[PDB]
Amino acid sequence: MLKKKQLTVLDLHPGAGKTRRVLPEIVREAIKKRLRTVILAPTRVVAAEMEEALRGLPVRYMTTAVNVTHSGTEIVDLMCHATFTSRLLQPIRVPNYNLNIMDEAHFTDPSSIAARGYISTRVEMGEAAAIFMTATPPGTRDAFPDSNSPIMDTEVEVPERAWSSGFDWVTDHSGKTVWFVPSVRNGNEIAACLTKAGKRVIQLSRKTFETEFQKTKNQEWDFVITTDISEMGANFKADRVIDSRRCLKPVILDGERVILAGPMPVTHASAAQRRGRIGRNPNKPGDEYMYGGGCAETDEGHAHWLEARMLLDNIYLQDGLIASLYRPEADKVAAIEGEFKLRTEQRKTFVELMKRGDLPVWLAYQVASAGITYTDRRWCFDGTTNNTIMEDSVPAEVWTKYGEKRVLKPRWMDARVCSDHAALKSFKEFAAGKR
Ligand SMILES: CNC1(C(N)=O)CCCC1
Repeated sequence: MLKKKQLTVLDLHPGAGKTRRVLPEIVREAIKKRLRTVILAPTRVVAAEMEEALRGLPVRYMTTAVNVTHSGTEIVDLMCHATFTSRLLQPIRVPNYNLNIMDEAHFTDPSSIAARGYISTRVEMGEAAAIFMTATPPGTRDAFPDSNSPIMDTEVEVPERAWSSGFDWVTDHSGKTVWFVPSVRNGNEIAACLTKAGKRVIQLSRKTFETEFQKTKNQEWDFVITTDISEMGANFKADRVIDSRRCLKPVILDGERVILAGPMPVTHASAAQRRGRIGRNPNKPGDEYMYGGGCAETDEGHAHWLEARMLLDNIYLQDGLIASLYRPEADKVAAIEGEFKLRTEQRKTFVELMKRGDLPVWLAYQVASAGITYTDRRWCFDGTTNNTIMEDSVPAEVWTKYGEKRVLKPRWMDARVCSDHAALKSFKEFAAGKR
């Protein structure tokens, strides 16, 4: 594995021990061989779990998720996928790591795809080694991989709205359920229905994950209602998964707007990871996987792969050379390598609109490539009427930085800025000049 020019896919089944057994063996070998190593965790929760598995090994934790006094002699760095890609885009020197280890390497957020493209390009150049750890590599067609213990797989109609009748099996259960929903708003309605039926419900999504995930350890619960973020190494002491088998697909329409299409079927990889939350205890056979639809390759034409190209076009590799997407995920949506490469000041604007602005990649790119500076928010108000953002069926309004009350009507409409109440609140603060 550890030889220059090798990319290894470590594709042991979910719960096989990639994170807690194999990763420390890899790191000890890497240290013996004096390999400057990076370990990429998908989330702060996984970063903290890795610290427990690696405790006693000299690892530099480049995350506030871990409170450790570093020796300053570590040659192994650990950070999140997003942090790696962020530091590559910033005017900060990222070491040319000899060994690049990506845990939960199926993650399809743009920064994870971009990190795989950068790393796989360095390996192809003959510069580095890489290990991608995941039960479900890109293009897997198996939604039912092996598990530590037998799983009961059942195809069943799964509610996606509040219900009064016809789904007794949902609430008759006396254990712990992880339920994958396609969106925060859909989980909100299911969670309210379960809470009314007397259940204890925890909701997880990207923006809430570190904080809310701790509740799954610190309090008794009957249901976790989660988006797809729990596919990325989230472990639960559960005995059932309920899987809508649905997700939202961001889609760029006519190069000019992003919609959240669907809900529509998950990929096989997503279905396998959702299912893979259970069957993990070799002493507890018969965990249940209830699934409410089929799989499809909904990663084709999905905006994240075009967003990953926007990121990689703006990462220095060598002269004007541009890192390719990792080959198995490289031909999922039309892109021309280099088409999104920005001149120095526009690139800085692009980076800040993502880092400080918290805007989606695609929307950051539209603003930066238009020659708009980071603090110029006039574009948030000068779009067509059909780009009016709505709040409870009325046009959303903010006070501009000038003190003027204006309707929020962005020049470029990206549905992710108002996917839920928290997103809309954040975008209103942005439009107002508050960050
Ligand atoms: C730059 N990548 C390609 C794409 N996704 O359009 C070019 C055709 C093959 C893959």
